[PDB]
Amino acid sequence: EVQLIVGEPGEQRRRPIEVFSREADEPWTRHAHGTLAPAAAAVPEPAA
Amino acid sequence: DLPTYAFEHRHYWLEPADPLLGTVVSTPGSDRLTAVAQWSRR
Amino acid sequence: DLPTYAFEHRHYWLEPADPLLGTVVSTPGSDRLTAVAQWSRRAQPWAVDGLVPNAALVEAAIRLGDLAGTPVVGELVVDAPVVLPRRGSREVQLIVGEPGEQRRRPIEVFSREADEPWTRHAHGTLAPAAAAVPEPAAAGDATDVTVAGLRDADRYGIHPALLDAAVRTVVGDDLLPSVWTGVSLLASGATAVTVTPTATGLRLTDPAGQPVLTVESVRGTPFVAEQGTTDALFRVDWPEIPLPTAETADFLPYEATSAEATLSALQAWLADPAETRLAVVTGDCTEPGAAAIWGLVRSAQSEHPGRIVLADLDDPAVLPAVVASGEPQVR
Amino acid sequence: LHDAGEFDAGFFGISPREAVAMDPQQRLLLETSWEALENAGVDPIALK
Amino acid sequence: VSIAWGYWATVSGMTEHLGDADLRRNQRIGMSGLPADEGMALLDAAIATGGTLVAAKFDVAALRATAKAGGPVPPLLRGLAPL
Amino acid sequence: AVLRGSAVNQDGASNGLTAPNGLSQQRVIRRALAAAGLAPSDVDVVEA
Amino acid sequence: AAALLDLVRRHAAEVLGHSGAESVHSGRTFKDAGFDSLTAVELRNRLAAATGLTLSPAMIFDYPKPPALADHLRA
Repeated sequence: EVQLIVGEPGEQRRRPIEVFSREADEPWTRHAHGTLAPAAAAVPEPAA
Repeated sequence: DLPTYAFEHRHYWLEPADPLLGTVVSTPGSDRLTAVAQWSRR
Repeated sequence: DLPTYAFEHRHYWLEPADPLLGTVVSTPGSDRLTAVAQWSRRAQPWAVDGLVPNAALVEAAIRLGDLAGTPVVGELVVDAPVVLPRRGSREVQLIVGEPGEQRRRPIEVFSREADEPWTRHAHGTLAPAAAAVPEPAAAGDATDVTVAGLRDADRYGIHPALLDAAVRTVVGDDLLPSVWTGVSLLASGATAVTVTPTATGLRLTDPAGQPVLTVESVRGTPFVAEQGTTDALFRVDWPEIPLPTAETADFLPYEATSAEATLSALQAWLADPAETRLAVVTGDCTEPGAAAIWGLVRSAQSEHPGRIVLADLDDPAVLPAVVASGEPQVR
Repeated sequence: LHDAGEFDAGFFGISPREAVAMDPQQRLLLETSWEALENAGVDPIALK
Repeated sequence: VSIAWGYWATVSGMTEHLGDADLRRNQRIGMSGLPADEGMALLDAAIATGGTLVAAKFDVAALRATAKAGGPVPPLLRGLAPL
Repeated sequence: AVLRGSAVNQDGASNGLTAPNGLSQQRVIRRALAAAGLAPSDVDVVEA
Repeated sequence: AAALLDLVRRHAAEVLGHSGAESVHSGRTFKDAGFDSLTAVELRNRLAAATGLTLSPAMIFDYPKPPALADHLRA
């Protein structure tokens, strides 16, 4: 069972994303955690 | 010619009974979004 | 006798591939439990005229407490009975808070029709199964109640229709039961029950005499309901978007001054074979003539999308960027 | 009969995608009918 | 209070001439019929509110499905059909 | 009523597995008429 | 006409579920390969949309051989 919890947005309306996981009654395992930021009108592509 | 038999009728019938995201739960009164999914090799 | 044909062979095969509770989710690191299930006409045949009896919510809470080990209903206050839509389905989420005093788990039953705002329908606390739960003192003769066409009665401890019919003879037909307290489950799958009235609660016993369910106290009040009728009002808000950092764009600027001149410019541009984008710059939308020109241009871009930039500008220097913004209507 | 999954598709002009769809009983019958017709010394083509 | 009433479910003089193509075009862009009693309720609610409002029925689910499928969502209805 | 004669045959090699063939229908009609011992000018109505 | 032959062979192989474009062979007619009503009409779409042209949904019966069909698309 894999769950993605997104909390209430905070700074810059960034939503905190957490990826918990568990098997049956195993303890929850937070795998990947971070923040999601809203898109900008013009995203600067990095130099090749 | 005379009418046929008049059966009494009662009803019989047998009722036949996004992998990565799964089901998203929107918390009532809260902006929190909790997605639950079943991840398996198959 | 000659031998037969020699075939080429390859493999070919095709392998085949509680309604009141539904899905149960446990909060990671928290004792709260969320019960998510879909409510619809085809899922609840006993829910007549869209109305879901509060006994259905009581039985759902009983099943949730059985899952969580708290079958005794310490409290259950029904904010409003659930009325399901004739067309579509309603998402109902049961939020059971972490157990507190005396291991009582707070419980709330929120419901919403798709995009409808979340509304709670029941609230209270659930207590764990006590060692001794005495039956409420009898106040009336026990009456057997039978409901025809009970579907999946074995699925629930007591069928929601059966529980509603049992509570009608105690609380009263004209009064919808609102607050519930001390609901203890003693048997499951009972199809026909006998209701023994008490001072406030009710006993539910099978025809064999084994106690099936107890309610220490239940009270009823008249109820009325409402639905979404005021959600069809829409207001034209103006969320901000950042203009692109573009210093050049292909456009034909037109400083609109009157509705007739704007219409003449629109028809002349339509007659123009050149594929040149046209932008209309007016005054504030609150102005009458500016609003008329705005509506004219809105209909013009409705006829010909992708060739109109309706910009309400106080500085025309950002006009090309608006054209490169991608939104035909920009203020 | 642990060889029931084998069948010739190109011999009868059958596309591979409709081969899996059809029942193995039909394939077995189709093959064995040709076998029997050949065993009798009768030309299958002349029977049309 | 100015209300941009949609195509009423009650046939009026202005809507005498909308053909089947017109109703289908309106329903395609999300413009649906306005029920009579719901129209009266919306008028009361708008008089309570006041200002420049729109009282029309917009199919949110179908517009969202069209947006997910790549259909051209009008800019004004993009709020009701988020991408 | 009296059932006089009947016949049954197969479509055979046609333009498809489901496509019909007029010649097979003509042949089955002639076979049924011959079996019934009648003539094509005797019937008055056909349920197509 | 090599490019047209390659594209039609690849599209036919994808349509019939063949392992590769080499399995379909330019001697057998389209009917012998296992083409019927359902496959032909969707192959018409898959080919016409890719090539940007329009065609009647019955190319198969007019041109039984893939080279003949490719010559038709050339003109």
